[PDB]
Amino acid sequence: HTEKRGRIYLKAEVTDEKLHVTVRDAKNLIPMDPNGLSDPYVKLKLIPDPKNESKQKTKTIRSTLNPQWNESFTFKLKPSDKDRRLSVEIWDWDRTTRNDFMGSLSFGVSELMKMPASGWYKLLNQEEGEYYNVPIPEG
Ligand SMILES: [Ca+2]
Ligand SMILES: [Ca+2]
Repeated sequence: HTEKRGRIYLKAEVTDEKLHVTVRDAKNLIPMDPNGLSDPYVKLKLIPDPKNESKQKTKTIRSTLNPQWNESFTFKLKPSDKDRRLSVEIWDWDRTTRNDFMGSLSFGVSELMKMPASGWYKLLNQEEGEYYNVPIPEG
């Protein structure tokens, strides 16, 4: 169900004291719906975020194993924000059965404040997607 064959294109770069994040698209996804395709929406949050007001989501794609979102946001928080973790979840919206989770990713904010994390990324599991950072070349 969680297949680490899919790759998600995430970019987080700090410019003018604003964290300009970008979610371009993903490729090599697995069939998650009865349609034989996937229809995921990306949620970008700065954890811990229990009230999920930092968590911003994009809209779902029709039906494609290569969903393209092309969203970009700008969220900076007071200096304590560097201690947070930028966790991005990939959930498929299903009214038929259940939301299909294939994977997620996370970036260290202290890392992003010193260097912009921009490129492809591998699908991490739920435990990993809140902690680890593993950027993938894919090019
Ligand atoms: Ca599904
Ligand atoms: Ca779906």
